[PDB]
Amino acid sequence: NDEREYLRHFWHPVCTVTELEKAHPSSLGPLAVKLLNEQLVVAKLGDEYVAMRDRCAHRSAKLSLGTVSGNRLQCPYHGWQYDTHGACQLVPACPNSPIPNKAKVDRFDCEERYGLIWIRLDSSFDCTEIPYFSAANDPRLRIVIQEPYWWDATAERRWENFTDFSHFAFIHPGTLFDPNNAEPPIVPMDRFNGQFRFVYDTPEDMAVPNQAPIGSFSYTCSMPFAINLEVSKYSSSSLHVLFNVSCPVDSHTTKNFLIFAREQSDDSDYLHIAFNDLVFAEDKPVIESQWPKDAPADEVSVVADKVSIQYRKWLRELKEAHKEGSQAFRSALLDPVIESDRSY
Amino acid sequence: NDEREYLRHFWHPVCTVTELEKAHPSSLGPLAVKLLNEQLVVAKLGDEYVAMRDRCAHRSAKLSLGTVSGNRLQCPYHGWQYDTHGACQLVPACPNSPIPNKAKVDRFDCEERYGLIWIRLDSSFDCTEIPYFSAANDPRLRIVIQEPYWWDATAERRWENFTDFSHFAFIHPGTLFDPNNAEPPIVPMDRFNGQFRFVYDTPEDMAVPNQAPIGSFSYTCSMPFAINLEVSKYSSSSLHVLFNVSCPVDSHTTKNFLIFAREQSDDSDYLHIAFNDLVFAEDKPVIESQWPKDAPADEVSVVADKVSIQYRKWLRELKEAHKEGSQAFRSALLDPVIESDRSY
Amino acid sequence: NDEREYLRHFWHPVCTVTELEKAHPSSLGPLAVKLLNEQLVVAKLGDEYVAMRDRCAHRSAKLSLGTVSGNRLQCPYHGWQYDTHGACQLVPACPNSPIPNKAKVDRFDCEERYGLIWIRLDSSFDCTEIPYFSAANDPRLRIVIQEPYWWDATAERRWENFTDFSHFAFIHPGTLFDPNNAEPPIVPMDRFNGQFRFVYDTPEDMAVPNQAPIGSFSYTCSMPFAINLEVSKYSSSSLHVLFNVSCPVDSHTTKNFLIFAREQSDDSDYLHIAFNDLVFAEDKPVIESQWPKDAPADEVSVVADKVSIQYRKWLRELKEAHKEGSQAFRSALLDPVIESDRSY
Amino acid sequence: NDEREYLRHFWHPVCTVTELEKAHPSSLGPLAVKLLNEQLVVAKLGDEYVAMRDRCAHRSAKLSLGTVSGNRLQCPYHGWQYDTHGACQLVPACPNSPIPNKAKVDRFDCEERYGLIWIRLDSSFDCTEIPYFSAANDPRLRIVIQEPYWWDATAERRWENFTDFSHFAFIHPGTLFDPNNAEPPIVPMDRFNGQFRFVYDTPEDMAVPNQAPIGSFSYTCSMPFAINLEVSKYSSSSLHVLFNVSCPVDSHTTKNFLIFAREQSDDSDYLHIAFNDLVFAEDKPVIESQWPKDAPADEVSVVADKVSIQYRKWLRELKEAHKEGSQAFRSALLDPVIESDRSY
Amino acid sequence: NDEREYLRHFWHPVCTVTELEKAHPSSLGPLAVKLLNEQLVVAKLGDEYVAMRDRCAHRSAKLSLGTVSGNRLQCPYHGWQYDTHGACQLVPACPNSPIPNKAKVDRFDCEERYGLIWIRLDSSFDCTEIPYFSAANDPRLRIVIQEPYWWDATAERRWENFTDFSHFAFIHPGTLFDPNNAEPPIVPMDRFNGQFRFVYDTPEDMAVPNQAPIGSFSYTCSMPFAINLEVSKYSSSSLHVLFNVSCPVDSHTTKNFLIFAREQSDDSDYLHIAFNDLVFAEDKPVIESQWPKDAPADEVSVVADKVSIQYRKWLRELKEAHKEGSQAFRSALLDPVIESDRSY
Ligand SMILES: Cn1c(=O)c2c(ncn2C)n(C)c1=O
Ligand SMILES: Cn1c(=O)c2c(ncn2C)n(C)c1=O
Ligand SMILES: Cn1c(=O)c2c(ncn2C)n(C)c1=O
Ligand SMILES: Cn1c(=O)c2c(ncn2C)n(C)c1=O
Ligand SMILES: Cn1c(=O)c2c(ncn2C)n(C)c1=O
Ligand code: FES
Ligand code: FES
Ligand code: FES
Ligand code: FES
Ligand code: FES
Ligand SMILES: [Co+2]
Ligand SMILES: [Co+2]
Ligand SMILES: [Co+2]
Ligand SMILES: [Co+2]
Ligand SMILES: [Co+2]
Repeated sequence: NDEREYLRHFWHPVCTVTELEKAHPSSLGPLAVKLLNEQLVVAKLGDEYVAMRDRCAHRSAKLSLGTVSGNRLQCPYHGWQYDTHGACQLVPACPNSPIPNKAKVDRFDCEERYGLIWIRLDSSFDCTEIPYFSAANDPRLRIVIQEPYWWDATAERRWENFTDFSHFAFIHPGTLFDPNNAEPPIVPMDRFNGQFRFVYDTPEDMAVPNQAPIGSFSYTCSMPFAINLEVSKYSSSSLHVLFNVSCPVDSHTTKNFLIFAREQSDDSDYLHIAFNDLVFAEDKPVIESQWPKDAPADEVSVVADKVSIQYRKWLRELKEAHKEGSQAFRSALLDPVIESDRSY
Repeated sequence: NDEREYLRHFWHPVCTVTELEKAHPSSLGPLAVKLLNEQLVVAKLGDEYVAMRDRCAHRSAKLSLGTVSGNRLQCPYHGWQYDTHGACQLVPACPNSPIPNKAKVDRFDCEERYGLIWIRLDSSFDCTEIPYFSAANDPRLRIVIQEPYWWDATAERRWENFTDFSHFAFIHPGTLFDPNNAEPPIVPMDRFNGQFRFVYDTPEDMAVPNQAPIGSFSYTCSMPFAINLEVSKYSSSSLHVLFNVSCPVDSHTTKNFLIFAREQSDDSDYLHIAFNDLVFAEDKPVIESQWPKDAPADEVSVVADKVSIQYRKWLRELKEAHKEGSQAFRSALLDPVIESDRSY
Repeated sequence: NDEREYLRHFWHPVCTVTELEKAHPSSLGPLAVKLLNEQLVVAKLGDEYVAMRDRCAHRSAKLSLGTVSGNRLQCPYHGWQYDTHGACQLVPACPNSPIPNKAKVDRFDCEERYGLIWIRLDSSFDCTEIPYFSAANDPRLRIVIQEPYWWDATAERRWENFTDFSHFAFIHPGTLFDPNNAEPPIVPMDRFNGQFRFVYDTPEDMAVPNQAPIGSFSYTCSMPFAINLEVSKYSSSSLHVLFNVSCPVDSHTTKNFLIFAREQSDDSDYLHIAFNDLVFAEDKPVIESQWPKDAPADEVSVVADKVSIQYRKWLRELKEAHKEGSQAFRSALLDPVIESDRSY
Repeated sequence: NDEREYLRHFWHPVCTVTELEKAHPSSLGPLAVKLLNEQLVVAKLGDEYVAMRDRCAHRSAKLSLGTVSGNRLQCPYHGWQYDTHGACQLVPACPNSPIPNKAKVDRFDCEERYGLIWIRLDSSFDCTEIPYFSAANDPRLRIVIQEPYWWDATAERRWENFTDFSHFAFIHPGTLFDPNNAEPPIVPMDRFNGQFRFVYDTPEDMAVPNQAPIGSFSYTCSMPFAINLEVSKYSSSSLHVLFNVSCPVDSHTTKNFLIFAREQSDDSDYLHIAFNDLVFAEDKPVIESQWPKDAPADEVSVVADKVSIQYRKWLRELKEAHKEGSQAFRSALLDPVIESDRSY
Repeated sequence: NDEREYLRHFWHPVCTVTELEKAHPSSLGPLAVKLLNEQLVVAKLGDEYVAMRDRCAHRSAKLSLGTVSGNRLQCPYHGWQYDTHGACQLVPACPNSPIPNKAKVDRFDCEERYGLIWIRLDSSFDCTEIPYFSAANDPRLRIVIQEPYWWDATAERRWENFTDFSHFAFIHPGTLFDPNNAEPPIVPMDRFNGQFRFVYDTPEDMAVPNQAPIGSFSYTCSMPFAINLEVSKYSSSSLHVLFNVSCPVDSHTTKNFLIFAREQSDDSDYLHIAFNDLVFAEDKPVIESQWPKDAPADEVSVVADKVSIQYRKWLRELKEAHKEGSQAFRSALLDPVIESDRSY
């Protein structure tokens, strides 16, 4: 509904590069993806990742059932070929005739970063960037891109689940927190460069596995849905970074991505993947049970919900500012609001 | 919604006690149930059966995914603990802060009777009672509670199917009626104490199994959806009672309950259970086929439809009286209307 | 619904005679079918195929769960018996009482032809006929009725797929066309007696199987959805006829019928059936991908789309004429419009 | 085991012609079949149906995964081509070299008759013929070949089930016999030309469907597993022929064939197919329950079992005679033994 | 069993390191594997990969259902702890008593190499080594370990399929060879250091995909089941290495491993993985059809089968030498037999 239009102005991940390469035996795509209820197709056309509407201009077949040919995407039905700008450049049935002026499909800003493919549906405000991942190009850290995981929950509810200090004791007792560490601190939160920044020192000496990323937590949250969590672990005295971002596929579904990086990397990737998967399996049934899918005004917050409250407040401001136009939105997103004592 | 609001004032069964005990290994619940399209949770807190909306006040997680701890139902997400009145009495994240006054969920009338759990969503008219089961506390009779059975049919259509004299010869020829006995009598019907009361002396000497409850039929039907049928059986000269009641789960679904009692009880419970299941299997495809799900005004009645006609008329009066308020509803439900020669 | 009302005036196939005879052990039906989102029942009563709304006038049970009893269709619930005109002639519960005037269900035109059962929902314009199959009662030809095939695509899109000259090279390269023969001719198209008639000499010497019906193509397309394609095959110098017609089951679905006839018939029926199934398997994914299901005004045509363009034009004229009434519709359907040199 | 060797000398059906044509899109086969635990392949090579062992001489691949090429069967692995005599005639890898003398596979006598494909594994005694079907080439009769049906029972037990007069009342009460007609007559049985011949006049006026083939029964049973039953029906005064034969696939499995012919043929084939399928569904669970699969010496016969007793006696004689050689076997099979008063 | 005993003297791969790390959340195992019908367990104890019989000495529980605890493998039933030598070092029920001398399980050679785990069941001849992979520690090459693929075919038949020059034209026509290139050369074969070495210049200019490893083929085949194929590709003038090895799981099954390395590595791993999977899908049905599973003496060879013929000859020599003992086996395996012009 109208509520969601403002989200079209952000970059969202739609697939891993691995998913694109696996989709078709050519390794070039095409791959069908869905973002904010739009049916799109991604393909590697020459040196560029390209996103188009997954709908041929001729007779509305899905281009995602087609083939990459040179630097073009060829429709399966009558072979029309589309260039990187979504323009048809070949109509095989009519090689001599002029190509109709309207023989084109919409294309969208599309970039690879961190091993994911990102799409921005509306670029007209031109003030948003791909989220920040702190571990990129840090040679001290081994990076693992997990396979995406799908939840029957919204990106807003997923974000709040990831940053929620209060649930660890109840949803993750064997795994992330002691069940008796249920009272979290109230942390200062800064807005800077379109990111929420805040720091949380979790309890020490908790009976949790050594591969649990538990320690001093530094969050950099690129609004609206990306979370970069840098952990200085207590047990190993080493850096562990979690980068989690949700693709808002439609009104009730998320395709979620986790990339994690670690300084101590002589151990098995699957030690960590299995642990992450366990954490997600603990969250999933409870988060999918939340109803209605979008948080209504009747939910009852407590002081420990500060992160959730401030998140909802900023999202509300972004939605209102989007209605006022590009300049208002840019200010709402990028104006600093500092409440900690840190330098910037 | 509007057409069904009056049904919120009655007691409806939502599960058997056995279902509640089996739902969770604690034997205390919780169990998710649905009544009139409302999502509810049932649990046993101490000596009390409780029913609440299945939605935590904090972040809307389902309490039915939580845990009973003595006299509390604990939400699975952040561990809020609700007492028997639906009030949160512990917020683990803020154990010293005052609990918000809004931290409460709607609590509904919930009572065990006859081995079923009954819920009344609205008690404001204070004039409805749990349906009458004649065999309760008759020490002459052995009582068996069947597992519930789900039909893709409404409670009104199920009620009419149960009391329909004309269909026996076509739906139950091997089983309840001779295929020749298609013409039923037109019987007097009395309203008394919120019940329809009527008697039907079925045909004798029909080629049906001895466990068929066929004989003199005395109906006591607690409006809107319960039927107590006392059979003085021809074949065994002994009493057999069928108590059938439909939970209106939503606009197209019923969860149905059968409790039956018998005076001759030296035989197997499963002789009777299998017979009841055969009868229901004969009804099910035809009743599920009726469309639209609610009887529309264009259905064509004949004189043999008296029970159906009178039932529809009383339901319409109750709907209309509910709009006029508590006193009008009490009169529509509880005023006597006597057609027969009996006194009550 | 509103856009589709004009389609109710045509004869559409709903099942094969084989399907009707297999539906029930009596071989007389009843069989439930769906046409233009209407739920219907088909049965053979005496010598007549009948079609009625699949909904008893009494309590709305499905007559398709009932039984043919001589010259009657009997409802399963209370045994009301309907004659070939849809009128109830027996109410078993009240066999002496007058039958209500309202005890009737809607009866529709229903006729067997070519081994299919055809239904016309609206006969008020009295100007449509069952489509033309040229091989009927041609003793030189062996006729095979294939089993129906269901597609998640509309009847309009299926028709255009069948008559589309341009896609053969991309969808059927191994099978019907050389992949290099992508440029089709622009052929004259005649409207005559409610049929599109046109001829297409396909390319010779293509590397296609001997059982591929490739040759001189003569189309007689009974509007709106039936195609009679007479092929004078290059490879065998013999006649092969394809008759394809789509049942518009609802807004997203077709039940499609293929009947084929051949002059050289000493070979296996299954050589041809397997080839037809291969062609259909090649088309199915691409046609089911077209979205939205109904072609929007934004589709971009090229000159090679003449058949599709002219088809859409005639359908629009018929939809417009239907709003103006019976004589306007008759004119739009049956007036001749001749482009070619041929004489009719 | 050794018990079964004698069965290799008879013709057995292995598939319908329809199954062969459907197996491969060429309609020529190949089709894998199994007979007396031998893995065979059938193909149409030119004008001939050919059966070979399903095992290439080169590297033991299954020829049934190959292709018919001209009048040869081509192995899928390295393309060796086998002629109608099982001889390899092309080794693609070594076109100039002589083909090895041992490059051949066993072939077996293979013929089409009545729309089935028949194989005789051992032709060395040269005294057996394909079973007799009385309706072949009788233009008064419409013939229907049913799809094969598979049972977990032996061909001997299937034969005895088909000719058993005593079970109709218990396995087929609604369907073939009145439940009170349980006492059958003791009929004379003749051996003539390798066939058991006997006649049985079933009870009249039984409450069975009109499509039930009930009447005067004349059996011609080509030993060991084929039954030709000619029924002069009581209800319709018309001829109905049932031809049933079992393929002994292995020690515990049969692939069974039914062909039926009828003089009154204006009705639906599927009336009869559905009835036959119902009969088979009534027999199947009981016959599959018989254990051990081969009848042991401890079974207890009664006088009503005459047909079964005489069948087992003749099979025993054939098994013993096979051990004594070709002349003894020919006499055991073809010597007449007459006990009725009929002409031959 | 008897025929296969000699295979116990070689190193066979049983799982990838990835499979071991994924088996249990600890990433240390245990993992159940099967080799030559032996049930084994693999675990990482400290720095060592260990393999034991998967059967506790106490009450025969599977150790693969247990847990790694530091330098011990702990049985799930009564917690006996086994050291890297298969000796029990803790009996929790009797922690003071002497541990029985019989409280030990069989321990087998187990080593990681190339990302696979290798087991040698019998080390008594002390003359076999883990197979040679030429790309190991070649920094010019990117290495990809595929997931294992399981075939219902033996290791011998899989080896012959991989090195078979003749089948490419029939099994892989679109994919590896022109269908016309059916005649292979007869190449010299050298035995050196327990390897078969031979070179094959495949045909140039074939219509095969660019990612097809087609070019100059140099085989180094570590007996009995590992093949190292170095391809100097015609199409890219670059090195591509295929390392394929079969685990003989039991008498009918192989778990197969492919590792591939490539010099031009800027392209997608999944271009190559998809192509390898296509090749394997083309081979699988034909190789699984070969019967009996072990090649019998009756198979008929042609001159083009030189590689297969020489392979079977060497395997027979090794089986014969094994019966004569350690020094005979060492000689048969490691003595050089040079046919070519090359120098080693
Ligand atoms: C929210 N969240 C996670 O989701 C998570 C985690 N470690 C692993 N995961 C997967 N930590 C520490 C965490 O806070
Ligand atoms: C409606 N109804 C039943 O549903 C029924 C029954 N006996 C068993 N059942 C289950 N009888 C007598 C009956 O009238
Ligand atoms: C559209 N179409 C078909 O669908 C078809 C065909 N031959 C078989 N089929 C099934 N031909 C020639 C054809 O043009
Ligand atoms: C054994 N048998 C049948 O199996 C059968 C049948 N009619 C149909 N079937 C199928 N009859 C009359 C019969 O005797
Ligand atoms: C046997 N074989 C293969 O199995 C193969 C291959 N390339 C990929 N695969 C998988 N080549 C060239 C090959 O000869
Ligand atoms: S629908 Fe894409 S080319 Fe025609
Ligand atoms: S949602 Fe229930 S405690 Fe938070
Ligand atoms: S619903 Fe059809 S007879 Fe009653
Ligand atoms: S296995 Fe048949 S040709 Fe080689
Ligand atoms: S069976 Fe292993 S410790 Fe007992
Ligand atoms: Co969580
Ligand atoms: Co009923
Ligand atoms: Co097509
Ligand atoms: Co039988
Ligand atoms: Co191969």
